Amino acid sequence: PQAKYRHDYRAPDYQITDIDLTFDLDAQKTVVTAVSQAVRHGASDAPLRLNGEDLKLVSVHINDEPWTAWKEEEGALVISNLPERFTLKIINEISPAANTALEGLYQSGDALCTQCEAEGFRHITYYLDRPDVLARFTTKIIADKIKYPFLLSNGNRVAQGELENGRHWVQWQDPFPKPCYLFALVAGDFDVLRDTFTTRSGREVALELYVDRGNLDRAPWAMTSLKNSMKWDEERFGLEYDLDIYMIVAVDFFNMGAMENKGLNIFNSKYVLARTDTATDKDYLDIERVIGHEYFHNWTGNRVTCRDWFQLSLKEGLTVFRDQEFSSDLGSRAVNRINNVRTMRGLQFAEDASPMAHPIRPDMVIEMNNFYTLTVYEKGAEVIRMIHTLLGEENFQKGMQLYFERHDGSAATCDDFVQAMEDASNVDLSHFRRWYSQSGTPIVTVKDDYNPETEQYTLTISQRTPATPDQAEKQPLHIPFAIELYDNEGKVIPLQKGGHPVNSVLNVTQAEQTFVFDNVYFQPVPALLCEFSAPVKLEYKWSDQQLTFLMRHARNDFSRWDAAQSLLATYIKLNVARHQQGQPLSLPVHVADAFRAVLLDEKIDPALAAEILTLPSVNEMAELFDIIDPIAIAEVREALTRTLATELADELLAIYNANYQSEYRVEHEDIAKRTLRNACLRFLAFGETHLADVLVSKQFHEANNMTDALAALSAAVAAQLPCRDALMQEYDDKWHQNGLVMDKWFILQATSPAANVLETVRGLLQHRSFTMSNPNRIRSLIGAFAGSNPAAFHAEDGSGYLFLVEMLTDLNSRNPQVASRLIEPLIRLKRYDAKRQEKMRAALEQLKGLENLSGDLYEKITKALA
Ligand code: NA
Ligand code: NA
Ligand SMILES: [Zn+2]
Repeated sequence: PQAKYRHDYRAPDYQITDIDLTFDLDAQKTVVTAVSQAVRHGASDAPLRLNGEDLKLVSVHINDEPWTAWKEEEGALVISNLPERFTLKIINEISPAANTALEGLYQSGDALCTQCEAEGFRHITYYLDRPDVLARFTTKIIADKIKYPFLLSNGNRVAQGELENGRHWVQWQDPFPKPCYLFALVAGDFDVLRDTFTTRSGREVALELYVDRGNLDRAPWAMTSLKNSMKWDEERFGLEYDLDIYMIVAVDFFNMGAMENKGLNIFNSKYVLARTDTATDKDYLDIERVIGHEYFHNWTGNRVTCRDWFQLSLKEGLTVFRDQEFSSDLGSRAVNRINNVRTMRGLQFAEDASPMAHPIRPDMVIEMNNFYTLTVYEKGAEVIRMIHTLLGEENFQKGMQLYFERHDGSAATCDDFVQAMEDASNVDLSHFRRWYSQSGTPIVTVKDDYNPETEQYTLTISQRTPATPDQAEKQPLHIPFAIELYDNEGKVIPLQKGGHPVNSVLNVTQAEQTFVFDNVYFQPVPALLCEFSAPVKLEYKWSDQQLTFLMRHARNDFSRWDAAQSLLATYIKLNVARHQQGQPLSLPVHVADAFRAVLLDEKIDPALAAEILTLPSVNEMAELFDIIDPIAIAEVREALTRTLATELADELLAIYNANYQSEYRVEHEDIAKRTLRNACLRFLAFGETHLADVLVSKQFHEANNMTDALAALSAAVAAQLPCRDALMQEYDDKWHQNGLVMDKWFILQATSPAANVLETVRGLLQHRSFTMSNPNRIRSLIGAFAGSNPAAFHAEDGSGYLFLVEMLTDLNSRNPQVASRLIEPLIRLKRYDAKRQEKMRAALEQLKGLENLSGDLYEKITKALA
């Protein structure tokens, strides 16, 4: 297929202002009637080009006159000789049961539901499928009453009828103009959890949460989380819901996580259903994060939408930012920041070095569903967070207000948003805008000098962005670079220049610059890039002692964690080198002492201690190398864990027992203690083998909740403990009837350190709880194997690569979106050694030759092979 370019955006030749949809629903054959009110803005000789994919066109009318001046082309219906204003009427057929891709109107179990973002509405009827076309929708739905007792669409339900032959109908009307991507429709049978929420200004909102029959007992957390989201948006952003009714439907077959369709969010049931015996703390916090995210989209995405898809980050970065602020307000800000920074450096940096690298605002897109990315979302959010960092909360809030005042009811661009922040705040963001147009990870180098004569500290900070596959020309960014200076007793030294205060966020705007601070009364240990103030790799020659100093004294929790990460990074590299030469782990005692100090600091938040005692993941430490040796990294993570487990066995078991809790609560203090406790258990599982088998076996049989059961089952697999197969068998036997719970188990299989893991994963393709048609099962088994087991995926014999090729050969035909998610590990080939490159390259070449190669794979495969 063929690329679209951001610089080619033009306002459309036509607008639609109102559309009236009728659906005569049936899974085999749905008939859609679509009456649209349209207007020509372009030249009269310019036809109306309607997108449509896999539609059967039954008829076309223009002001009620059967139209003869039209034709069908590659994925469009083109209509000529139109007046300036007219009513378009289209009747077409689609087939939901055939729709395995889950784009458009498909079937999720017995239910019918939709997914329209980015360009799925065109799989439902011929339309102007692009988000700068906003219209008022009215949606009539007709269906078999026994099979589809609930019939849902956006807005308010405004009519209702029965018919002969056991069929009934409902009609919905949504007063707010929207682009078609936000359209949704659900038909099916559900248990419904109903509650209400009263807004800050008194508006009462009905809340309805639709789940499969039987699951009303895993719903209340999601409902609570929705309410918390609604309250928080009021408190922090001053934003209230704008309709009478908030529906959420939880379906099992879903490609995204969840989707912000106006007043009728549709969710992967993974990000709704929770019970203490089925869901972990991390699940609960995820459901919270995702429910909030779709809710915050009501303003940042719906009330103001995107002019074109290249502007995706206008809504995703800002809505991710909003979900992060919500989680951090209600829980631990530091733990939140830490985890978000682990994601940026672990996963996102890799993408920004890959064939798939793009700016948060892409300039070129072949298939748009390939741009729902770590970059657009997470880096997007970091870019928003830099704006916040430059402006401060009061000014950032004024920008939000101006953004809405200007663009409420319309579609906007990244630049529009950046301008609202500029105009409202008076901070100049012209240079800052470069963050939107430039790909890749900047590298910020820092050199320092202390001068005891003058009591001056000098930072020489310089920056470069290396070239990326997608751009050859790079330039300096506007980098907000936050610092704190610590004196010898751990107290902050004030930042001054010429005896006037100086702001602790430094504007690093040039390729190289020098900052000088006065009255530095003692040689400082610096905290640099404080709270990851910009998404950059930092290069500074730390001594280990500076790093341990920060772990004990730094005032910002995040810096303590981050210093520990920098400390470990040196020894991860050292030990990967040692591994390559057949040597055992080397690890100085002072390093171990530093981590002992954290464990027995009784004034440190247990959640912080827990993150500090969580080792970088294999992906996070792969970022430290040019060539990745994934076997070495895995083997090194294992060894480093054993070593600490031996070195700190007594403290670890003490803290493990100290944070035992008889009550289970989903409350931030309790989650912290359970997180620390289970981090301690993870180490002990890599220690004395009998004690391990006992603790891990006992915890598994004696929880209480899924957080503690999985933490133990998971150590049993990681450390290959004697009790493992039995625990894995209990779990299967209990939980097999339940996919969302089985997903955890598949992930564990797929990420097993054991020897024949691939052979196992293959066989699990036949497991009772696995199915190739459910994106969740695919992501847990196959996706976890390829993405999170790089020691087995990258076996020297190329067997992991061919396994993926098999799976992709299937999924390219079945579900291109899921397939594109799965291919990502294979297009990282240039970070591996030559032998691995050749084989990976070979596998991409095999997939490049598939009949009916999907656009989604195509785009990634050609970039990887270029
Ligand atoms: Na319009
Ligand atoms: Na907080
Ligand atoms: Zn979003």
